[PDB]
Amino acid sequence: EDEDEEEVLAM
Amino acid sequence: RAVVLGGDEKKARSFIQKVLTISKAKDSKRKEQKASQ
Amino acid sequence: EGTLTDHERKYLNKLIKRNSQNLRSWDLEEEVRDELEDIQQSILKDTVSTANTDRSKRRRFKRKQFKE
Amino acid sequence: FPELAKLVPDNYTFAKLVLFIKDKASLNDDSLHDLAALLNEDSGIAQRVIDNARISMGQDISETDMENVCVFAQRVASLADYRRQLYDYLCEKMHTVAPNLSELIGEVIGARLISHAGSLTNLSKQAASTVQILGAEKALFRKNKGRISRYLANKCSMASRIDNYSEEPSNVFGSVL
Amino acid sequence: TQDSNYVRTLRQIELKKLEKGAKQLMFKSSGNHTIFVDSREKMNEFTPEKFFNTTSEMVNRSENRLTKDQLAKESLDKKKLKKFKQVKQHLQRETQLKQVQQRMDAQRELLKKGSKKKWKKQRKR
Amino acid sequence: GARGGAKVVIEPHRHAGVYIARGKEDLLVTKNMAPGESVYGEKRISVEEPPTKVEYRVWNPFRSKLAAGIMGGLDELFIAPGKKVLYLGAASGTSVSHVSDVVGPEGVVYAVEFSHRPGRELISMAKKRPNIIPIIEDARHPQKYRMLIGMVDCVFADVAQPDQARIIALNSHMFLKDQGGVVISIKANCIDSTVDAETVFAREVQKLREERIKPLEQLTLEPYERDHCIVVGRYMRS
Amino acid sequence: AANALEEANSIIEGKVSSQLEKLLEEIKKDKKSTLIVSETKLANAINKLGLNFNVVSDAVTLDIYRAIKEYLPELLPGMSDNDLSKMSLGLAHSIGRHKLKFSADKVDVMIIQAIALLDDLDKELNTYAMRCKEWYGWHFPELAKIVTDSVAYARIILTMGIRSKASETDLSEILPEEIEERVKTAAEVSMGTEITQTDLDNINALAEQIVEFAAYREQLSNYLSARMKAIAPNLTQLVGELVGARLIAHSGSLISLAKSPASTIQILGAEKALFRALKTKHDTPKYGLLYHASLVGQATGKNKGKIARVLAAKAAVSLRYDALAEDRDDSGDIGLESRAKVENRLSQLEGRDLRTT
RNA sequence: GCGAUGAUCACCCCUUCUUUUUUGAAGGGGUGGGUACAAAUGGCAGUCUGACAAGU
Repeated sequence: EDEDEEEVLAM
Repeated sequence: RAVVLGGDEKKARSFIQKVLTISKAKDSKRKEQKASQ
Repeated sequence: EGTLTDHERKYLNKLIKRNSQNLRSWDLEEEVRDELEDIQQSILKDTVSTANTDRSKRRRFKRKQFKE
Repeated sequence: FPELAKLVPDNYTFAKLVLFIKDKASLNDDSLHDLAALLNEDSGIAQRVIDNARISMGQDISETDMENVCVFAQRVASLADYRRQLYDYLCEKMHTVAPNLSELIGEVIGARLISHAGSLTNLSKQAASTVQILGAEKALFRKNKGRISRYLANKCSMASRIDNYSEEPSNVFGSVL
Repeated sequence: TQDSNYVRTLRQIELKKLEKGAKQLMFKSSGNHTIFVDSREKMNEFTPEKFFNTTSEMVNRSENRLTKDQLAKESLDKKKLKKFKQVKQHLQRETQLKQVQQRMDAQRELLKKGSKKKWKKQRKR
Repeated sequence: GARGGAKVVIEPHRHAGVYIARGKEDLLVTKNMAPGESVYGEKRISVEEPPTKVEYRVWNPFRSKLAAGIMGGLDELFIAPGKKVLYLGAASGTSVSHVSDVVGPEGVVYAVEFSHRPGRELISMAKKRPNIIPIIEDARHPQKYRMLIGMVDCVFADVAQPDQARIIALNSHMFLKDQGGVVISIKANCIDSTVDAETVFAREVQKLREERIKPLEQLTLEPYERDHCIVVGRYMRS
Repeated sequence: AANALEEANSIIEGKVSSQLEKLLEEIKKDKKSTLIVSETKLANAINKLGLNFNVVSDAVTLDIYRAIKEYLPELLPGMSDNDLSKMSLGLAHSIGRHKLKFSADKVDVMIIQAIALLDDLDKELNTYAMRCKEWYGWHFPELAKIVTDSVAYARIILTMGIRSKASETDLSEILPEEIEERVKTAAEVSMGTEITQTDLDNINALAEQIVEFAAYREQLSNYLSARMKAIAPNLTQLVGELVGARLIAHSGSLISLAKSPASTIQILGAEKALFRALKTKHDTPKYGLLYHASLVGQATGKNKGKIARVLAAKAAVSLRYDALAEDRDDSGDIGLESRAKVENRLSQLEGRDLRTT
């Protein structure tokens, strides 16, 4: 599922 | 799907991607050696 | 008793320099406080707001005054 | 009566004193002697509690609440008495089952070592080195210090075998050991 | 791709996180100070060194202006620049999360059943 | 910032009973009279001393108006260890408990408050502190609680009432010692919002002067709080 | 202190107390004496007593009082300053409690400890029951499978100590007819080994703790029941005793729960599903801790969710009545009327038939 | 007056003067880690949505 996930607003 | 993750999740989420890449390269190379034989 | 001699008034004065010199390290540099102060104001102005309180003071004064 | 909680730090003493001093309002000279008989006045608490009970700020609790406290406090009294009775039972049983082991080290420590092993038979079967490591968590047997521990460990292994495989073990070998 | 519930919770993380982050931070005082004295001769002879009993360096530092009698790292401060901006980044995120919730909010009222001539006036029964 | 595992250096403030925690960040800090518990969820610092473990409490300028004064750099504070203190307007233990640490075990704090609901919070906090004597009374009528209060070395009033000066006036005559201390927190909005802040502060100073109170300094609380000033005064009965 | 509080209140009310009164007639012998009183109100009241005193209460007299109370510890021999502070400290709280209308029967901190105590006892009692089961099970391992209840099990050891007693010992009062004969049959074909009287004495002592504690656990339950009916009555009639205490304990205080919206009350106890659901876009819980209320139990199917929303709303109404009331009657009337409304709500939802007839 | 009933085997706190002269003189504590227990109003950690629904 981590592939399906996408990360944003990174810090 | 867009999500925001904490530092602990992020430092981990790199690693499973790391391990999976190593396994794929390990698997692919073994396939090639047997294929050459 | 205020019986300090000239020699004694120098030893303590040296201690003023010694302790004051020590506290300077924890006082941090002048270059850092520049951006710290700049960052410091930004975070106040959003949490403290003051767009309405300042505005509200003017409105009361204007309404308060006679209009001719 | 919060101030009393400080005065007699021996915790078992509170349950008895609270059982007597149910209400801090009740303060009599005869009561002072009674609570003075409880424990000793050398600490001076007997005068302090009468004074403190007079000058205190704890909010008065309902009679039902106090009934819970003394009954609940009475419960703590029973377990401690039963625990003391059970402790003596362990001592007597431990002497009967493994007199050598008990005499060498002690009843409570010996009883622990059996529990670590899981059974007296298990302890006897086990080699000398591991028996030292069996009690290495609670410091049961505890550079010169380590030597005594190891030396005592073998002798503790020595005693266990005698007790396990003897129908009626005696304490003669444990003593010389 | 994200719903009203997911965005709402996130902003609630950062508002509380921002609240804690600001609390640990100190903040130099900017209030104004006045001293009341007796006489005009006492005015002209006044100086901060005498009244506070401090040296010139410590007069500037109002937070901890130790009496003179009492007196008798780039990486470290760089990490301080990290700490202050760290709170700033949360502040930026919180308003950013606020905007999406507002946009997510608005679409739901548009989807809401109504007259919508701008809403025409119709006492919902 | 001052996370749980952070290590800090603690050294005393210029004022007795007030301390600062060096390290990375500087925090104004006071000893804890009741170690092991936080009245209002603040952060606590603990230090090993020969070894007994002494605890310390973080102290927020934004919550206590007196705390913002310390950051402001108040010259003189009559609040100090071993002094009786009369705190008017003790809404809760957010500040009184921290006054209680400064005075220490020898000193005492007399907390005065009107509203019943904040009083419940004040009384509960007083249970953890023996040096705090709470007084659920109206500050406008000090005669009601003359029974419970002795002389006080310093009078602190954060009451946000238009007639706070009169409230300060009555208690100071009854309770404050000659050559004693008085520290007032002033909110212009509650007294007179129409006129600018400075006139209200100038107005209040005149009221204290009429009451044989000599002002020593005045200090606003920006950026911690807006349109406020702490007036430090002395009571000269003569 | 009770006397001291009464005298203190009389001062505050400006009324002359008996202790004040009697202490004055002792001085009535002195003809034409001036009395200085700190307050005019007390000064006026004392004038009405008819005593032969010229009572004066003036601003100048404050100077006299100021010096007196400054040097009071020295003025009063035999009483130290520390004692005087302790005198004042205790009296203030009693005065503060009195003005606050504090009552020993309306303190919510009692409940949160009682429910916490009840849980601790339950965990406590399982463990010793297990100890009894496998310690005594050595002597008779078959009882655990037959009788499962710990308290009933323990009483078996008390009535019969050794399996030989099973032949003559009667277990009717502990166990029904069909079960009691099973243990009798097992006794003769049992597996455990004989135990000494010394062993029997101590296992009996353990059993005595099992049976006694269960009694106290029952008393604590009844004790907990009374408090809520006095502290938060209207909640008890609506949601019940066991659930209501948990709600108060979950928030940590009655006022904290009173300030929470009804939606939070509905899901107060399933947050883990809630915050897991919210962050993963899955359906959120709809019962929380309120699932164990009687009314929710009566409902069925989707109606449980509907009743949960309605009951949570009415639970807040009853709760907020209990918490913020200055002069609440300990009757629970608002709880009763709200209960009827939910029951009326339940009846019509339950009356509704999804299937078309 | 030994022993197989068992010996042996983490960190830190040359200079000056001088000489019948190749001669003489002087200069325990703190850190770290492991085991079990108790407390924290310390952290993860943020309390679902909100006007329609049921009948002829």
